[PDB]
Amino acid sequence: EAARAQPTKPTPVKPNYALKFTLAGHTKAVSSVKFSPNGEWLASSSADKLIKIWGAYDGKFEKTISGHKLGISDVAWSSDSNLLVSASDDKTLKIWDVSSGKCLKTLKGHSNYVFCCNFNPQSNLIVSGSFDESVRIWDVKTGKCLKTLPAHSDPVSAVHFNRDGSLIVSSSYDGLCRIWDTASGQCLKTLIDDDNPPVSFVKFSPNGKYILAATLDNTLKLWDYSKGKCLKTYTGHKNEKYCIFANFSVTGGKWIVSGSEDNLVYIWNLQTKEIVQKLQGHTDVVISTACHPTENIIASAALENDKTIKLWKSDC
Ligand SMILES: [Cl-]
Repeated sequence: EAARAQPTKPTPVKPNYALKFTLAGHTKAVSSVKFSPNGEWLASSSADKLIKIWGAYDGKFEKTISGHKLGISDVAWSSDSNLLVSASDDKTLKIWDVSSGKCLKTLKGHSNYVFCCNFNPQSNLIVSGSFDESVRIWDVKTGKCLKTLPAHSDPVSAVHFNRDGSLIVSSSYDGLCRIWDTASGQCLKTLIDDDNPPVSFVKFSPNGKYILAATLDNTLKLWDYSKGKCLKTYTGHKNEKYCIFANFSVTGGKWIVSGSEDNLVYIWNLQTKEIVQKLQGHTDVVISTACHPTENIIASAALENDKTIKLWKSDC
């Protein structure tokens, strides 16, 4: 209670994530969970055609958002935490007012399931990837498609803007990770290696220098996209069948976090590539993980035999 009255070789750090809450309510597989940028909320999407909003710190159910006619594969937040965008099998994205639950815009243009979506940092744009093999860039304000990029020759598994919105990275079962100029629509670089497995996920690092890429040979890799080379490889998990989300955990220790088809959340040391924790609790494939913006909190979500989201917290 008073600072003066309190008493004062490096050893590797490991996190100590422990289960705090299980969030149930979806009636089919959960597909994606994302924390709001302001840290207050978690949004989840599901095969049940619903989005649900939950308290990030207490896991308290807040609301259900509905309107899509078929199941939903992804959801993402605007930078101000006020909007969501969702990507559905109904071939549309919808933009939602989080406070009201209302659909503000339906984004029509894709000719097959919409698989992945994200706002840019400005949040004037949304990027989407589809089974129709295209990446589309949309105007948030008008709902109009601004550009259709003939990006891939198979479904687009992920799309992500870099920290200033100047680049988009896309991935596909076609084996490619492609980097696009947001303004011009031109492909600036294609990351390719000899092994060339299907690419199931991609995301820029927070500092924008690296790209984390998941491939369906049970591997995650960290690319330096400027240098066009692989810096790090993370293995030990199972990933041959699904587009599982992975993350840079930056609030405490510097980790890579992923789901896995063995029903665990995996956490690796980014530099050493050693697995530092495996989180056991889910009863089906962990399709999605997300890391809280400011606290050492992970959200995880699982497929049809589980249908729950779990919140885990660590001291580091
Ligand atoms: Cl380290």
